[PDB]
Amino acid sequence: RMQGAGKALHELLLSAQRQGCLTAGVYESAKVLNVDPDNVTFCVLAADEEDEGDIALQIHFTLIQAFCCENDIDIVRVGDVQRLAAIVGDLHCILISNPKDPALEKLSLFCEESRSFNDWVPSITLPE
Amino acid sequence: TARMQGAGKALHELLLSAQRQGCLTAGVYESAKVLNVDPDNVTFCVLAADEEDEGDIALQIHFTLIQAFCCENDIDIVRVGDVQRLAAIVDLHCILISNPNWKDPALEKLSLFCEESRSFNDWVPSITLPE
Repeated sequence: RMQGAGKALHELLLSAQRQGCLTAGVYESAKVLNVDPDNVTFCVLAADEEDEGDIALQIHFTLIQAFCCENDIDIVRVGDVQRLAAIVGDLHCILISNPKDPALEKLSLFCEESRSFNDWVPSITLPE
Repeated sequence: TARMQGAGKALHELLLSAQRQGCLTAGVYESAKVLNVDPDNVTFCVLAADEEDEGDIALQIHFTLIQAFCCENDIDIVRVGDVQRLAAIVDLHCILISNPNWKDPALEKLSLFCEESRSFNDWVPSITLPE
């Protein structure tokens, strides 16, 4: 795949935040997807190694992920939940909605490229 | 093994009363959020699904999470199978009743219904809404 996906995610998170385009949290995210999926352009699921044994969380993730995939919403995983919080400052789910965004374009391509080698929900490493 | 009678009538009154008081929450997504943010405020939950809804796996999994959470937090919870009748009274697949921070008579009766159900090891009993 392309390099710099983590950079583009960093950029997009900050841009979306300043534009009032972010929704955070599993419960609110699931609600927004149910109500108006058409305006959602990106989803980040974030889980650290420990989060893997939190069954209710992972099930929430599974439902959110299946919905994103069924509705052609770009979605990625982030394992550095600390670094994600440090950027936007749980935070287990973040949706980005539409308010020209090169960072979103690059991420869209990254997801497209991932799909080309059958990696439907790719991991992104956040930059320091 | 016959139940306390009048649970359906009590639920009918509780739904109307809660709506009138502005302390009813409706919908799976909104209910999950409300439950999660302050379970202490929630006094009753109704999970509603017709026979065809039993094959709606996403819905049933949401129900499983809401139910587990209610049980874990000692929130009285019941199942209702007639979504059309529930709709005539009040996404109505989940309803919460919260405290308008009331001791409504119907809530007390339903709390006793859930207590009797637990003494029969029926953790999440069914209520039939009357016509």
